[PDB]
Amino acid sequence: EPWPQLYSHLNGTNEEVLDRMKVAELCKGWSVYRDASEWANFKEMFTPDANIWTTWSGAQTIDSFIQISKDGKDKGAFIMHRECGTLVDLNPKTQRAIGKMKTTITQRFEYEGVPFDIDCDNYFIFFCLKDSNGDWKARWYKVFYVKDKFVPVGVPTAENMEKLAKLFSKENLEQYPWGYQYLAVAQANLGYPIDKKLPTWKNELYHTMYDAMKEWMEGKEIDLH
Amino acid sequence: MTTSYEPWPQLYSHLNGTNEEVLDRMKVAELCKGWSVYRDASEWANFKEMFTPDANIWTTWSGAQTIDSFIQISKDGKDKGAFIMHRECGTLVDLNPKTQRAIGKMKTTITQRFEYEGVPFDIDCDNYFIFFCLKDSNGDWKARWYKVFYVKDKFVPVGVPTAENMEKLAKLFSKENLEQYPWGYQYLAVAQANLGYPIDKKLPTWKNELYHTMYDAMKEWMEGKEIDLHW
Amino acid sequence: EPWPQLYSHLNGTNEEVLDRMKVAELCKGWSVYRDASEWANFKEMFTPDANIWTTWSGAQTIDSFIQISKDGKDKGAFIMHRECGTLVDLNPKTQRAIGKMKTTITQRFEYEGVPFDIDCDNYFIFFCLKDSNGDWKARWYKVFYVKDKFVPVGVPTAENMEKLAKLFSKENLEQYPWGYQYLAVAQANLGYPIDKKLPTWKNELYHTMYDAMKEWMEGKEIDLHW
Ligand SMILES: [K+]
Repeated sequence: EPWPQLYSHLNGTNEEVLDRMKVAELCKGWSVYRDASEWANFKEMFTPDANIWTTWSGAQTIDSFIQISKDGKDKGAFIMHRECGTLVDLNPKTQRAIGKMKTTITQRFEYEGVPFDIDCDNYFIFFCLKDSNGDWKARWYKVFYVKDKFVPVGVPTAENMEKLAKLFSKENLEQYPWGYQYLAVAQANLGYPIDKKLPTWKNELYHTMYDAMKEWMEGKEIDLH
Repeated sequence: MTTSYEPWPQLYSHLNGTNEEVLDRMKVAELCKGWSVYRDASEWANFKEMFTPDANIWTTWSGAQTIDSFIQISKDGKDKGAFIMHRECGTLVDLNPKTQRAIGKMKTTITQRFEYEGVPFDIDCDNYFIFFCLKDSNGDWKARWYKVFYVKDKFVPVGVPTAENMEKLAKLFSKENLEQYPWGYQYLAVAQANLGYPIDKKLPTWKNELYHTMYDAMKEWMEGKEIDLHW
Repeated sequence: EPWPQLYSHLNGTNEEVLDRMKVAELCKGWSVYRDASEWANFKEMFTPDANIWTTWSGAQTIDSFIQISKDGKDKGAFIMHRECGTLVDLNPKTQRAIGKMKTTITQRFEYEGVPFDIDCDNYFIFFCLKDSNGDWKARWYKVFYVKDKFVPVGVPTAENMEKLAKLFSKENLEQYPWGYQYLAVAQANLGYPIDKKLPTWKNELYHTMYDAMKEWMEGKEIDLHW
């Protein structure tokens, strides 16, 4: 049982419901605003000093992230996020919340003229707090990478099959944590360095992640670097 | 009674309404999403808070269960290699404030990861999770019953396809083995049987007669009646 | 930056949050009710005079959209939607809202005895307003089509790859805007005319669409009949 301490997460008073609604909206802002490059909308999700971790970015502040994202546009980074289940753990005494947003990362790549997707199921974790004005903001963001897969875009062909089986060979896959191996191979081939100390549902960092989430709910200071 | 022409001709509170109705629909919607967020993550305390103490659940591989028996057989399934996840993909609520009854309609994809002869693959099943909700003595929304419409089914390659893997998977997903099961969850049932689970072949789809049975119970629930999904 | 002017979209007053919740529910009604043929539930999403656009129907009234959707059932149209991220831009001064609902359109097809899905990721845009009873209603609906893919249903086979390559040729795909090419091909083969003038994330109509969205938020009249 990774979450034995229960906070406000179902039912509750109207204020608690509304706070959980507002934090869920904040989290979904990643799927809605980042995919569409609605950058003012996106930046409103975060504290001014917020820190983000991604596969290809590693660690970033929020405008570090915004502009390395905008530069992802021209050298062919095409990433989308299907939101598929969002709920919130809320501590009204500390005004702290954890947003748990399940997503599929779907990234569209091209290898030797063949288009394909990599699809990675995961949990985005948003560490949120009310700022001095009563507005929820995300101070930290990190991802549990759960499972991933290769996805053809066109009808398969034996030609394309054997060209792609070369890049997604085992030897290239195992050098990355089980959970985001296909994503890592594909993004490496695009030329990004991979942050390989990212949490999955198989490795050490799982527990590190949940520990941070628990300390966050209790009102404590954390550091996700 | 239910037709495919219009299965839901009587409208309840499902959009707009009073602030109190909106909040009740929000709370029921959250409860439903608890399945995808909490069950996948084995957050069992959070999960159990979704249900009445006596709640009844149906799945393909478990058949009928209580919430307690379902929790137990679930936690044991992850050592038997069961790796099921749920993508939530559209949840709304029908609310009857006169009976304080609600129906949560939660679209999902069941996505289960399997292995066959060293070949990993997913089965993805699009469906409607139906939560039959009521308010308990503390005024909290709780799911008394849960059951699924299994709509459509597909095999999903995890790695790049290979001819070797193509025809070694063809042996398992033969029409012979597929058509033992209702259209809607055939691939899912073949794969879970290969895992050794007994399949409940009596579950609603969008093509069998249990479709009507399901909608009929949903209607009776909205009207405040007692139902029994063991049938 | 496509959305430079900010309206109510996060936090705000309790009334603003509740209005954004009501608009989000309205948008999700497309995936929950249309898929399940809950037509009376679906109809309550729209103003009486609402207009809708899809690839396979083009411009429709809500009443005519419902009728041709019913007619699609025995023409073999089996369309579903996976909702995958919905937020709302709200202007409380005009009581106007834009519902942005990400989805995957997932449509089941058959070609030469082989079944398959087309999956198309997109943004459903609901142009909503509070009506004179204070109910949120959509007056306009149109879609940004972002990207699509072929999806095998069964275990792949050399024969079925062979057969399907005939339908999803590059010559057949190139007739349609990048964003919904596989979807347009498969729906054309179902017998429908395709509306080739829908917004994508690659064509000029993208800007036309966002222009209308901004004018809608300001309380102005728009017309999406292009
Ligand atoms: K969703």
